[PDB]
Amino acid sequence: PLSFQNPLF
Amino acid sequence: TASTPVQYWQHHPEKLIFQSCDYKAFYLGSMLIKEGTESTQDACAKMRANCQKSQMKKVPTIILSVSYKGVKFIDAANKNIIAEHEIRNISCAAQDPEDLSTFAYITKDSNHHYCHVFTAFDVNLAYEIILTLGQAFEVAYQLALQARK
Repeated sequence: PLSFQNPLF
Repeated sequence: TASTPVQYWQHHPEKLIFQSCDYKAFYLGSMLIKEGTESTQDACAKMRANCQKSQMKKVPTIILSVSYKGVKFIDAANKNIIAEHEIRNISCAAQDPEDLSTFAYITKDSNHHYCHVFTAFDVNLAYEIILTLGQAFEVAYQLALQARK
């Protein structure tokens, strides 16, 4: 399923 | 970058820049995290377990507001603020592999992480909400890149 990491973290 | 690329964007970017994208969902609770995607998966399964009186307990409806600045959720009925998270303090958002209607995002407090767990009023909505969080990460990133010479 869906998973997204935050580049600003 | 590992965020939502442009072909998956659900919204005109203006709706995350000059406004917010607001959804309703069930709130299952927030859990403190020691630390993979194990983290979200583990927390999601635990929070669902906690919410089972078996039958589920009457969990609150929240309004989730997403912009390039971050994420806020408030009680949908009472309107009180449960949490406001600046986008820099948000590491990730993901769907529960076990229940695709359930989704979470993780924030950086202190020095510990919290995983905030929700169940959409539809599986389609879980996709759309995660995609929206993803897009907000990417839009925030793009705005930040262009800010400094």
